[PDB]
Amino acid sequence: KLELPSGAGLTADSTPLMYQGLEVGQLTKLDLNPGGKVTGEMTVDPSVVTLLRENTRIELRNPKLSLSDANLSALLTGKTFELVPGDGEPRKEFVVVPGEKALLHEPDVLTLTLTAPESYGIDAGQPLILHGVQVGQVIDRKLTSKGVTFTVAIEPQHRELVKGDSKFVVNSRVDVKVGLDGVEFLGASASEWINGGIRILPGDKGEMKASYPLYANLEKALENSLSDLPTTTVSLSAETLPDVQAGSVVLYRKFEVGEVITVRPRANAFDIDLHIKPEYRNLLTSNSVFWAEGGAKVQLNGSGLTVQASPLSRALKGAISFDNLSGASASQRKGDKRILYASETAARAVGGQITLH
Amino acid sequence: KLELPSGAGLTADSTPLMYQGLEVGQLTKLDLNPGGKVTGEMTVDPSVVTLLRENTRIELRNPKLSLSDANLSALLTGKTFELVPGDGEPRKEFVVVPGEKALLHEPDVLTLTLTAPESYGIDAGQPLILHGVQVGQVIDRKLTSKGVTFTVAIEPQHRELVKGDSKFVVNSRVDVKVGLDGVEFLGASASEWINGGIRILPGDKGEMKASYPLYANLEKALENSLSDLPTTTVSLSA
Repeated sequence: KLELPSGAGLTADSTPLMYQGLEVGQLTKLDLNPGGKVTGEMTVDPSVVTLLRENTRIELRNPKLSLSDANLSALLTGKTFELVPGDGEPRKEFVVVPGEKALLHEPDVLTLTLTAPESYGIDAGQPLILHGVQVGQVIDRKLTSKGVTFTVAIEPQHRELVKGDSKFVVNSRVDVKVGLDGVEFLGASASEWINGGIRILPGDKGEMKASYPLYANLEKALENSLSDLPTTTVSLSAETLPDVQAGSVVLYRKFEVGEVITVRPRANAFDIDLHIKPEYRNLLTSNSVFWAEGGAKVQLNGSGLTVQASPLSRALKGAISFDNLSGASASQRKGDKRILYASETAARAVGGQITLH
Repeated sequence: KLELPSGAGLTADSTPLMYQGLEVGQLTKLDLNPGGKVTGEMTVDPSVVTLLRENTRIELRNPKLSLSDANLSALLTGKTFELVPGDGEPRKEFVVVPGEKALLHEPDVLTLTLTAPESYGIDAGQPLILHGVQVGQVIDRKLTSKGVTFTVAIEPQHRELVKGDSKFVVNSRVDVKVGLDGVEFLGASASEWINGGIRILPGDKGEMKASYPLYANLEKALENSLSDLPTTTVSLSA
């Protein structure tokens, strides 16, 4: 006896049970029980009755379009029951599921509910890719009020390899960043783009938690930034600086680590929010002063005219530097927070304050 | 008894009534009543007569082209009546609508007339997208003297999620802005461009007003600028 999903392409005496490509059984009855429950039953070969066991699954195969092998026999038959055996106690009734849901009902499977703020163009049947090779499959996609929650499955052979710590990257969208020295193509290959799906960045050791986030691209998984707006580490004030609206780099001893994420104008002085990396927050303390500069500063000193070997951020939107020093505590004792100075020498002006008349 | 839109691919004794993929009924009569009114009638299985109720809809399915499942049985049958049940008082006559208009006649549906200054290349059957997933469908497009007025529908499952305040963004046009530090692709993805349609930017709380505007791209919905020319705040002389 079978519990069919829907008797769509199934025939009362003409749908076979394939096993190793050979016809084993025959769907001999097809009913519509009340409640919208299509059930049928099947006569199998007595040689194969030993194979019908507890872990044995019967799933229907679609007449899928083969671009490599143009066969008319596959298109003429239609729907087809495929037998895959298992082990255990011999049973005599089965539950058939559709083609996309079939991976969930393997005897071993790894099912993960992974959340996302958007579908990102991921369909229900996209492949799931580790190291270029397909290791699993997305099963279904359900939209909630918070966002999109996917349900993915991992095949039993690859089950050992994810090891509970992993990152999940979308492969459904292309992304091109252009620059003079920075040229990169993120998110896909053209053959991978038409398949699409979710990429695993596998880790070393974990506990396999229930829910995972789905990162939008590759660098947001390495930054561990599921949200679009990063955490504001330090807040500044500045009267008039042409530096940046958002996206210049935080310099340290003229070196590019950090980012300016939020400014707001005010009638007197800006309010500026900075991002620095979590491995990197030890490099600044209470005794730290901030100063900003804007654009290509061509020095005239002697013969040299040195153009700023700059990130192209600074060429468009002027960067911000900082450094630690000795007596920067007294500048922070006054005022609510640090102040972003307009020049390097103005930020160095610390110490005892005299008055000339 | 059925009130058919037009007896185009329908056959006097060969058009079936599918339910759960199984043949239930059979279109047994097909007439052209005067006034240009095609009506027919159907003999259904007595097991399924309990399912024919007030909210029960009967709509015809086109033999749609399946790229994933190349089946010859779907192309050989043609038009096909699909039964979707409902609840209520048992009725014995129905009204069949075409395939695009079928979403309006669900027992619960959210129908919005949204205006636009241009069609923006939106066809009558484009999908309607929230958060990447299709939540509804455009029904029909009517051109007026002021502009284009669309009529969209939202499925009952997603009806709770729009919450009366939303923005409606076209996905039918691509837009590329180039710059040294500003590089962005607006309006579509290449898979979303061939589907096209209207994107929802959902809000928190509202009253679900009758008419909405259709913004041309994403930033004009965030700027809340339906018109091309913004308001002149201050005037100067130089």
